[PDB]
Amino acid sequence: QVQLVQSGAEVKRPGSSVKVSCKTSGGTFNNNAINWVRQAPGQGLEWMGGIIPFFGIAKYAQKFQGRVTITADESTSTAYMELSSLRSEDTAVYYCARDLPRESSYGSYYTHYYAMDVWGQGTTVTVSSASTKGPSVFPLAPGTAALGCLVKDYFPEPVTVSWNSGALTSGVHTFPAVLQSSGLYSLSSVVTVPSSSLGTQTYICNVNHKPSNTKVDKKVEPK
Amino acid sequence: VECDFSPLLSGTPPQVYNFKRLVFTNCNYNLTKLLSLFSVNDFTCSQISPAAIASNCYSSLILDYFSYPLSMKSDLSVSSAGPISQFNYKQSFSNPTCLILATVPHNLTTITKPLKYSYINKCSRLLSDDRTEVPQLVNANQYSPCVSIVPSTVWEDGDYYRKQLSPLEGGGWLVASGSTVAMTEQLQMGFGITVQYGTNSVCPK
Amino acid sequence: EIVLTQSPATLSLSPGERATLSCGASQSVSSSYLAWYQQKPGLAPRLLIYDASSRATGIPDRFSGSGSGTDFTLTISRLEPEDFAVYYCQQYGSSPLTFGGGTKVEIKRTVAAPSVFIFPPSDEQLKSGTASVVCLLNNFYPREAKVQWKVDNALQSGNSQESVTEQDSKDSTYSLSSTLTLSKADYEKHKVYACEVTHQGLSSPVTKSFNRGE
Ligand SMILES: *[C@@H]1O[C@H](CO)[C@@H](O)[C@H](O)[C@H]1NC(C)=O
Ligand SMILES: *[C@@H]1O[C@H](CO)[C@@H](O)[C@H](O)[C@H]1NC(C)=O
Repeated sequence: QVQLVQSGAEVKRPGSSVKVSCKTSGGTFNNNAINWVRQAPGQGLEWMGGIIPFFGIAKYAQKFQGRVTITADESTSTAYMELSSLRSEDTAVYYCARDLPRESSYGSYYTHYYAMDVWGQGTTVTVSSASTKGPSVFPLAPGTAALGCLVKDYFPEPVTVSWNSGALTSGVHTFPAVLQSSGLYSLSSVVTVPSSSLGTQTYICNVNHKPSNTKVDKKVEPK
Repeated sequence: VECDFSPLLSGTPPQVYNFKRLVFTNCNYNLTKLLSLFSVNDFTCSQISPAAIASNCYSSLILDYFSYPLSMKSDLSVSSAGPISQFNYKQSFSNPTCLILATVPHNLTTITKPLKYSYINKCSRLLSDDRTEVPQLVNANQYSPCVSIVPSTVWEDGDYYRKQLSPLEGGGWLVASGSTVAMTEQLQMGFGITVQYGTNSVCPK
Repeated sequence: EIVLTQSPATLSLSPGERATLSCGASQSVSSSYLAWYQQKPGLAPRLLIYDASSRATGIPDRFSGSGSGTDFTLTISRLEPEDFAVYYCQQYGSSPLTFGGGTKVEIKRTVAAPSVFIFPPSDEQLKSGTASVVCLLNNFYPREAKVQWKVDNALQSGNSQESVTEQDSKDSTYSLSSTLTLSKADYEKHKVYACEVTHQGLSSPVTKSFNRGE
């Protein structure tokens, strides 16, 4: 019943700062420490620090000391992580997570920053110098035939792709985006279909990039 | 020489975490007269009885007193496990003791009311690693380690008190939180009695 | 920092089999303060085991943990379909808290060679000044595959990027794209665009190519 709900996705330029919030609901703070843990794309998990609500005192991993501030507001049951002098390598999903609650030490002492049993949904933070930009959409033109759409040069994440408005799902592979050397993202979405269908069936990829309000339907036909 | 209970009857009794202690040796007492000045709501003892505590000879008699709301009776008990005995006031488990809950009658005018009842709902230490918490459970016959950071009366329910300790004092932090109970029309009080047997010069008159 | 080393990096197993996951610490983890988490794509980690051996609330009995000091083990006695995921160990005996690099538990299935497809750049993209060439490796197993781009036989370096799907829930295969990007001018210097694929299910490397302008 306890839930942690974080603020929404952020896009920040290098050198700026970001402040992410985490609200506890469905229960009390009850002096469970709040931790902040981040995960860069394709990587593992890194503990940044936390705060113990009863004391209002935060603790930080040495690698972030001087750069991160963690605070908590009991009146709104909300904790905050602020990370400053952002660099592109700070691009990550940032999780708030609560210590597993245990019987009160009133054992004889109580260890904070523990195993973590309730986690927020995560907040994506993208640090980059790019401006918002919608994708170009190009055809990947077609036993079995393969066809698709190349969704190239957009910023920031995410984009969604469907085929024939969602009526075509079987044999579809929409690949995770790559970050190009330009700083813009690119992905492809492909589908395999019977070669006999290429004469009769129309294939359209529906591409939506909400950050730029870009919506494109591209008909993919044989050349 | 009579045992002098009169400091009890003049002024504002402190809150429970600042309990006022009177110690008696080599003197004669009349406990039944002292209690006749109050309306006694509860009188329970451990390893002794109310009849016996008024009638025996001791090498020492200790009387603790404080303002205390009758509504928190269940938290003032040798069996209790709540914030009062954990953080505010705890009697000896080895010597015979009594606990008395009483009300100041309109008869008794020299005892003055505080603005509300106050108690420490938690006193705790965060060590210099900034991650180990040590709740500061009060010892018998001692005050909470937080009495120096908590005011004589807590202003608002839920107020926090925080002190950073120097490295000479161990480093880390000492934090307390306070709770209040609204004053009652007549002041309600708690009394703690602890007796020891030794040479027994504390006898009834 | 306590460094946590998980092994193996990938466990490939079938539903019903036993899974044994290890975590080694570079120094002793005080008070057995070691936890295990499950994480699926797009989701937050989920606590399974804490204090080395205690099951978190609601966690089914097939998950158990053991160990002490510098050696810890997560065991899944009989895998269910929902157990294929990444698993992380975490120590909290010392500050800062640290995590292992993760062990992926994936579904083992029979070897399956990729179907390979190559896509030339669209004419509209080329006219706008860029050529993206895409090579697709469809529905293969196991994950390991090598893709080389050869342009008029010359091996390309530094101008391609790969992307891989998550294991398919129904056939347990992976798919992979590799994308070669050239300027229009560089693209028009060459004729044959070829992607060469090596995989366990292939006797010899498979090449798919086209000739620019045909
Ligand atoms: C002690 O006080 C009680 C209470 O009024 C009284 O009955 C008794 O006579 C007193 N004894 C002495 C010795 O004063
Ligand atoms: C004061 O009045 C109270 C009424 O509760 C009475 O019990 C007590 O004996 C009186 N004390 C005196 C007159 O000293």
